[PDB]
Amino acid sequence: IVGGYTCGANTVPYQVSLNSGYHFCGGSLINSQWVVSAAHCYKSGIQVRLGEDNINVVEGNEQFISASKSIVHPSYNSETYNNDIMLIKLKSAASLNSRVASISLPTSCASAGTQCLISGWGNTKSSGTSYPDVLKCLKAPILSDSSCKSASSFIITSNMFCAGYLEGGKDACQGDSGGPVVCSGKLQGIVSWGEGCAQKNKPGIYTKVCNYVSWIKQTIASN
Ligand SMILES: COC(=O)[C@H](Cc1cccc(C(=N)N)c1)NC(=O)CNS(=O)(=O)c1ccc(C)cc1
Ligand SMILES: [Ca+2]
Repeated sequence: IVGGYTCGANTVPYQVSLNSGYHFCGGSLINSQWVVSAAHCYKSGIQVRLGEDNINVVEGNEQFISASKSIVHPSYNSETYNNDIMLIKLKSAASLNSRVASISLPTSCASAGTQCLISGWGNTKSSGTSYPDVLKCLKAPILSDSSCKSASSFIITSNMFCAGYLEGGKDACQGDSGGPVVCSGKLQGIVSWGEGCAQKNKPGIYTKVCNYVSWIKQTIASN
């Protein structure tokens, strides 16, 4: 996260860190047994880390639980990131508590201008690299498709939305992928892609979760 702020320990209790020997992507707890993340974060041997703040220090509220099954969206396209969403089932249910908690799924989508909270342990520099230990947060509005497309010349689909600031300076970044975009109390986005970080006219692109709630619910019910 570039241009954001230190969340404060466990203030985003639905934020998880996906770990394969090191943090590599974020995710969001949906119930005691399931995490949602980005399909492009798929890999084998994932350990889900819940209740994290400093990802390099055991602070006492962590739960580490191995993934038992991963399900990449049926229509995920790795070239365009269309349908960049994946579900991860935990080998055992998380112990839910004030620091380890699920985030509500949307019952309707979010409109342009809606403010959201984006969070993660990704790069905090727009030029070069610095990776934080503690969770970072950023407040950012959803942009209209037309403004975003004309400003960025990105190719996006109806399963994506843009969020951030066209002036640059505030954006998600490398290492934030898979993590949450929460707007008015609902998980509306997953950190997906962009170009660079926090550059002028190159806002962040996010998986539009409200398009997937039926698939999420039926997938969980059946697995
Ligand atoms: C490749 O250069 C980067 O550092 C950024 C990191 C990143 C990751 C996620 C979000 C942001 C952001 N600023 N909101 C930045 N990656 C990318 O920007 C994209 N990775 S990418 O190059 O793999 C890629 C590019 C384009 C498509 C359609 C799919 C995948
Ligand atoms: Ca920790």
